[PDB]
Amino acid sequence: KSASSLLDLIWLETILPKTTSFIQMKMSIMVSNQKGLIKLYFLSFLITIMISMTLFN
Amino acid sequence: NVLQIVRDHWVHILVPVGFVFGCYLDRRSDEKLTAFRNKSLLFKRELRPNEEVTWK
Amino acid sequence: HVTKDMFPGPYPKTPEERAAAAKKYNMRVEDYEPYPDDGMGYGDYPKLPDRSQQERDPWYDWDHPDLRLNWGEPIHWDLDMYIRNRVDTSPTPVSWNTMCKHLF
Amino acid sequence: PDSWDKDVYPEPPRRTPAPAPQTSLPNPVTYLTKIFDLLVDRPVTLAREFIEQQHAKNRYYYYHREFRRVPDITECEEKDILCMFEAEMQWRRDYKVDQEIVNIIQERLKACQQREGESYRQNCAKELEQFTQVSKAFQDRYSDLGAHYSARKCLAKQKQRMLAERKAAKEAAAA
Amino acid sequence: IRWTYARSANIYPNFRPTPKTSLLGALFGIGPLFFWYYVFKTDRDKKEKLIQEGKLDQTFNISY
Amino acid sequence: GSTFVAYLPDYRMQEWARREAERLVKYREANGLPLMESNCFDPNKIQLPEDED
Amino acid sequence: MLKIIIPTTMLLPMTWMSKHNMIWINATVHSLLISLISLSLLNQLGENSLNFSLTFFSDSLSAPLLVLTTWLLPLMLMASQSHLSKETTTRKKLYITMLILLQLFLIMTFTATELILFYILFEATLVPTLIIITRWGNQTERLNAGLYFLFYTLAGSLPLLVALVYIQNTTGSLNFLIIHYWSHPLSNSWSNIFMWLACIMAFMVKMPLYGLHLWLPKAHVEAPIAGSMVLAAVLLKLGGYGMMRITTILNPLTNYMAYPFLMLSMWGMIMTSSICLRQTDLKSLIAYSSVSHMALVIVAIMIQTPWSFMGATALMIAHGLTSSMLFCLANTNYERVHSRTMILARGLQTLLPLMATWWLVASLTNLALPPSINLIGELFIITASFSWSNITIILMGMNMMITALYSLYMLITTQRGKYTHHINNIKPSFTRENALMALHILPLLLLTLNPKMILGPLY
Amino acid sequence: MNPFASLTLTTLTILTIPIMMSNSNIYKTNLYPNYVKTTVSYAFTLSLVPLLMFMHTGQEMIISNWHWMTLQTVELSLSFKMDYFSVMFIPVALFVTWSIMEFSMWYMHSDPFINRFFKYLLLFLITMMILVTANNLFQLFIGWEGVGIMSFLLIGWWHGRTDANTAALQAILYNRIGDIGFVLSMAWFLTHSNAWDLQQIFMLNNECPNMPLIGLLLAAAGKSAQFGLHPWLPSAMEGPTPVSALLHSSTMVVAGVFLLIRFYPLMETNKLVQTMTLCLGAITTLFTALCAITQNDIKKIVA
Amino acid sequence: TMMSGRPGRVPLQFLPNEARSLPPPKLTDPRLVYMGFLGYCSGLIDNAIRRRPVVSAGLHRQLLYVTSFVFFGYYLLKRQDYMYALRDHDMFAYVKSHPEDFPEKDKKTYGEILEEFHPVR
Ligand SMILES: CCCCCCCCCCCCCCCCCC(=O)OC[C@H](COP(=O)([O-])OCC(O)COP(=O)([O-])OC[C@@H](COC(=O)CCCCCCCCCCCCCCCCC)OC(=O)CCCCCCCCCCCCCCCCC)OC(=O)CCCCCCCCCCCCCCCCC
Ligand SMILES: CCCCCCCCCCCCCCCCC[C@@H](O)O[C@H](CO[C@H](O)CCCCCCCCCCCCCCC)COP(=O)(O)OCC[N+](C)(C)C
Ligand SMILES: CCCCCCCCCCCCCCCCC[C@@H](O)O[C@H](CO[C@H](O)CCCCCCCCCCCCCCC)COP(=O)(O)OCC[N+](C)(C)C
Ligand SMILES: CCCCCCCCCCCCCCCCC[C@@H](O)O[C@H](CO[C@H](O)CCCCCCCCCCCCCCC)COP(=O)(O)OCC[N+](C)(C)C
Ligand SMILES: CCCCCCCC/C=C\CCCCCCCC(=O)O[C@H](COC(=O)CCCCCCC/C=C/CCCCCCCC)COP(=O)(O)OCCN
Repeated sequence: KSASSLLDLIWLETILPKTTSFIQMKMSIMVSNQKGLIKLYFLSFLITIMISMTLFN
Repeated sequence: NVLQIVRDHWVHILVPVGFVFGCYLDRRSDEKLTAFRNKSLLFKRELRPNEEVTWK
Repeated sequence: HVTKDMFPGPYPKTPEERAAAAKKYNMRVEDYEPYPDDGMGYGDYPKLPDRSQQERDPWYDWDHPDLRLNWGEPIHWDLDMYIRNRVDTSPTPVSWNTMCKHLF
Repeated sequence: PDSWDKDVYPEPPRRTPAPAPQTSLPNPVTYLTKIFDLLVDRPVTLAREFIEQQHAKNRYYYYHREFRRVPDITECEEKDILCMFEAEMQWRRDYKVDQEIVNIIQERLKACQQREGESYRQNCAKELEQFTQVSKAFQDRYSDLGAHYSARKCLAKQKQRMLAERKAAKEAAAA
Repeated sequence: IRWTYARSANIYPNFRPTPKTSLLGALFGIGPLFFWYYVFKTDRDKKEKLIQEGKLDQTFNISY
Repeated sequence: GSTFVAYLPDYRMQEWARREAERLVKYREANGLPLMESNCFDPNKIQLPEDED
Repeated sequence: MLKIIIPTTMLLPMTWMSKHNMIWINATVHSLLISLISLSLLNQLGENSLNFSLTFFSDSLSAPLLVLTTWLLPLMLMASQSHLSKETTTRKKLYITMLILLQLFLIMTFTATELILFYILFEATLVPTLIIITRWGNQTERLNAGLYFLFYTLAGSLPLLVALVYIQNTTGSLNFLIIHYWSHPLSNSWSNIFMWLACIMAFMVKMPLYGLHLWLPKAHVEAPIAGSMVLAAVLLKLGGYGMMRITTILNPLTNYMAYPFLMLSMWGMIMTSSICLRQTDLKSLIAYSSVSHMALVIVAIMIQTPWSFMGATALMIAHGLTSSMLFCLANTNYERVHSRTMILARGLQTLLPLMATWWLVASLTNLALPPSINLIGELFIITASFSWSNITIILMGMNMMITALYSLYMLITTQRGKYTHHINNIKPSFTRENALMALHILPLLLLTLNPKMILGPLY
Repeated sequence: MNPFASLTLTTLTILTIPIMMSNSNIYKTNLYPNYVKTTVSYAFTLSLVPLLMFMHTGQEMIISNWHWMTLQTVELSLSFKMDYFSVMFIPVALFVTWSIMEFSMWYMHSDPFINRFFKYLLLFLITMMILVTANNLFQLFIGWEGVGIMSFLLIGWWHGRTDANTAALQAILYNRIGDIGFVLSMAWFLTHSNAWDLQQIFMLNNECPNMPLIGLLLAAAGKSAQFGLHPWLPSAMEGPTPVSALLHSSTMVVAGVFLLIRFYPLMETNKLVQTMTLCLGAITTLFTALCAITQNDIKKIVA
Repeated sequence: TMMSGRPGRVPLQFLPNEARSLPPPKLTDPRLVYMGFLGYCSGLIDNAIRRRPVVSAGLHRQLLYVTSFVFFGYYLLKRQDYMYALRDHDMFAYVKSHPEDFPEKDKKTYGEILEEFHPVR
């Protein structure tokens, strides 16, 4: 109940591998989900240019 | 029958030839680490009347 | 030769999937009872009575006479804990509380 | 036997009693040991004599290797690797020799305990004191270096111990 | 086959983070470690104090 | 291979170390020196730092 | 050192030029000859080491591992001969090529005078193992298993590389000899703490540590028999070798930093031994037993005493041989039954008596019966830990009891009782399998005659 | 010279020859049990001689013949102790085993694996002889575990019977509980007295502390089936009657007691451990007799 | 070590003239043998991709592969050795020309240096 199922099969699996898989999957979904509209990409580029001009100097 | 079994069993010489070549290469690498030969404070030794190097 | 539908699944919530799970494990819907739907990964598995394999009938012609099991019948979750080589729950001539108190 | 030194492994003179038969009944031990001698000891001795003459027909010798003394870790510069290598090798050899010395003293102690029989507590106090002193010295030398021990760690332990000793002596004198 | 699969490969997909499960996992997976750490740390602290004061009597202690 | 490993020459210097110890203890018992010294390195060649505290 | 490396390299052209029906014979014969050649490395000295050149050196810690690595290849070929019968000649040659590449990588890893070369080969061993697991595995989980076996390893090993190069920027060298001779104490600092963690966790993930052991049951259960043997016998010992080699620069920070890992290993040996008690899978049981034994070896290395190092060396060698034998026995059962479940094939002593004798000997040597080298390593580690702290004896006694319990449980469940009635395809054991078990077990009982050959450089 | 050592080692040596011949042709015939019985009888009549020498003179001896590994200042060697206990117990055990095998030739006449039965009996005898004559703790541990494994194999002789396997695993479990204390004692003696040899242990322990003697007491309680760990001895009656008569009645079970006899110079210098041993023995004997007076199985009563 | 701006450097010279004062690599250099082995592997892969007998399809093609690899490897090894020699020469000259930045450390024996001892317990 504890050594085999609770810790080995569930929690030790939940902490290192499953959390990593979940976080990476969520980040991949967030980053790769772009509708291909150059308007959004250009607005993001303008925001980045302004941020760098206001931050790195 | 010679010249017929050779074409089938010639692969068996590969490993022993590799072993001999490795021994030769080990001796060749040995030859390049003689900077302290007969110069150790523990084995400073006067050469024999017919001895050139303490070890090869 | 086992198909995907023959494997244990998630906890049953509706009577229809409860009957389907009972059919899967070769038991009556009335006799079927899953483990409580808690965090533990029991899922849809029958909760057979916690009786040991020692107290099963030794005169019945089982398919596995030493294990006292039949071929297609459902297997207890803790079968390897009750194998007649380990802890058994057979009734005793004296009550458990009485034995504990007397020995202590 | 000449195969080992009597001084390194001392033994008492081994006084033994004389047989004093108080009865005319003949004991089984003497007859049994005589028949054992005849049936076992003689053939073994003849085979050994044959083997010994065969060995004498072919005689050859081997020599105990001797090692020169080399400057130890105290006469080594901070980063001069050659002298540190030589000192480390010398220190390891000395460590092995000290291990063998402790082994010899322990063998003496065990032989005493078995030999003196029921009076080992009193007749083996000398060996007990010898082993106590040797063990104290060995423990002071090498007790807590641990794995990855080196001549430098041994020297550091000695320096720490002698600093403590010097401070204690100074305080006692200045008490 | 159903028994082995349910015992081995059907646990995590049916797992659900629950106060019972979280508490039991935390206890059974952390409590023993900290308990044994406290025990061993206390024992070694007492040993170190005794050896520092010199009243430990380590005669004949040569192999470690 | 087992016969080869069994008859390997003594490169670990076990018999050498034993004989060295026998000769050393024979010497030291004869002159009465107190067996093995506590100091691995002689103190006169060590230069301690003076505290002056 | 090249007298061993070059024949191993020549094993590849010979394998690829061999006739379609003579690959196994040639590979086995020449691997056995290479092992005979490698036996010469056992002649070590009480002095520094056997420094062959600037690149490769030997030691009495490296030599037993090298001998075991060379000896394992013929057994792997003999066990793989069975289930690769229906395979094309090209794919059989590719399998043998993977095995030969693994052996060459291990041989070059164990000598490795320098730490970056050691890291390069220590990671180079990953690729052939991953290919073997994910290509010639039977079930659909093998791919998943491979992913685990990869990423865990890299998760520990990429930081190590960083630490390594950092050290070479400060010390100026990564040579083992210069590192040992010029070692300086580590100040108790946060930077030094994280350097310690980076140096240590890469090897602790490969033992594996109790918290990081999840990949091992997957990789062992899913890999083919040769993969299981090479994983349990040699690949687990790479972490122990790395820790033994790298703890020299970590002192005195090891005293404080070792406590979490000591607690994890001392409790995880109990946890995994208890896990072995309730297991429906033979391979999973053997894998968890391996985890327990390597937890004990971790404790030995962390305590860092001469007796600890000797016992750890002996235990790594003994566990390698014993675990390989156990996996071979389970594979022989599986090739007949095709299920890999302990409870299904029962009463096998009545049908295969000699195989039952092999099972009994393997279980006895896994149970650490004296005077086996398993017991020698176990006892040396226990004595060193008792000197470390007298309360460890409770945990070690518990571990010994549970180990005996689950070993005899595995023996009794499969060999004793009444045979399964419906299972009728159990043929008599072949000469190949019996010879495999004999070649596994005879070296153990020969090594118990000369224990000093496997007791490491601190003997 | 002094045939004591030669005779004492020859008895144990010739106890092993049938095990060597177990792979020969005689093992495949029906003359093997008689071969083993005759070997045991000859060993007994050969070991009767050192007993006579000791009775005449009081001769005692230590034979450290083969040198095993040496770990720094610790030297391990194959060493035999031939004191009064060994030279007295060896003939008695050999005589009992001879009677047991003669009875076995009639009791197990219908057993298909009777040669293996006699091989097992001889292996147990060899392990017990190793246990009794051991001069250091490692050899004593070797015999300790050998007799336990042999009892495990002989209790589950009828491996098709579930209860026999259960009893064998029960015996292994309780004996491992004892082995915990055995290993504790070994580790303490190595760490503090720097030896597993008996002479150094006796010499360096004028006032033995509590822990090693408590470990020895735990091991003895485990192997002799005292009250804490008693049930395995009655449960071991699942084996064949010769096994119960030889191992679990008169030879193997005394081993733990024999262990405490080996360390009596150290037991006499501690009063708490002596009191614990006395109390354990008293409660064990009372409880076991109380259980016995109401049993119906004859073998259980004798156990 | 940015030696692109090193004084007196001809722009597109692969091997300068001063590089001729260095010993050329031996024709049995292990790196040259590795380059030839790379060429042989390229030949084998070329035979495999085109679906030809891998070992014995084109001997002239494999010979050309090995020869070209050996040629380029020899010249590359020459350039590498020259570049490392330049680095060492510059480092030694800079050390010689800046004595105040690289003082001679006083030789101190281990007998007079106090190192802290940490017991292993
Ligand atoms: C560590 C350093 C030391 C070792 C160095 C390692 C690298 C060295 C070699 C590098 C590559 C060069 C050659 C590879 C070309 C590929 C050709 C091929 O496939 O082989 C077929 C060919 C035989 O087949 P065939 O009858 O000609 O026609 C069949 C078709 O070719 C094809 O038949 P098929 O299409 O019907 O069969 C299909 C099969 C065919 O697919 C393949 O076999 C592909 C070939 C492997 C990929 C090559 C990758 C490039 C190199 C990377 C090496 C990585 C090493 C690092 C470690 C990580 C491992 C990945 O594919 C599959 O089965 C699909 C699944 C495959 C399983 C997963 C794939 C894993 C592949 C990884 C292999 C890496 C090691 C390769 C070793 C050599 C293999 C030939 O093999 C050979 O005969 C050539 C082998 C070498 C010739 C030796 C001659 C020298 C002996 C005489 C002189 C003595 C020397 C000493 C002098 C002094 C003595 C007196
Ligand atoms: C079938 C039933 C039995 C029939 C057979 C009856 C005969 C029984 C006899 C067999 C065992 C009984 C014990 C008898 C022991 C005698 C042999 C022993 O004394 O020799 C040992 C020798 O054995 C070897 O040391 C151990 C064997 C080598 C182990 C290497 C394994 C082989 C390599 C294969 C690959 C390895 C794979 C594992 C990787 C590590 C100890 O030697 P040692 O006291 O020291 O000194 C030897 C003499 N000197 C002084 C000149 C040096
Ligand atoms: C998942 C399965 C296991 C994986 C591996 C686990 C093993 C790794 C655990 C690392 C060991 C501990 C790390 C640091 C130990 C230092 C000692 C410290 O803990 O004790 C006190 C430190 O106090 C506090 O602990 C400060 C740190 C608090 C923040 C750390 C987070 C605590 C829990 C996080 C654990 C999560 C680990 C996994 C991360 C993914 C001492 O006080 P102080 O004298 O002042 O500091 C001494 C050190 N100095 C001198 C360098 C300054
Ligand atoms: C990825 C594997 C490497 C493959 C490389 C391509 C192989 C085919 C190339 C065929 C010959 C190319 C050599 C060009 C002939 C003359 C070059 C010469 O005129 O240029 C000099 C320069 O020589 C070339 O740059 C060197 C080319 C050598 C490339 C090989 C290095 C590979 C790295 C290690 C991997 C091992 C690969 C081995 C197998 C090929 C002068 O440069 P300079 O005007 O002053 O400064 C510009 C460069 N700066 C700004 C960076 C300083
Ligand atoms: C099995 C998966 C586990 C993954 C392994 C995790 C453990 C490894 C530690 C995390 C990465 C650290 C790498 C450090 C590389 C060594 C270099 C070094 O130590 O030098 C230090 C560098 O120290 C650092 O920079 C450490 C910063 C760490 C940043 C990344 C943190 C990653 C997450 C850490 C949390 C987890 C901690 C415990 C992990 C245990 C494993 C679960 C000094 O830097 P300087 O500035 O040059 O010195 C001058 C000033 N004194």
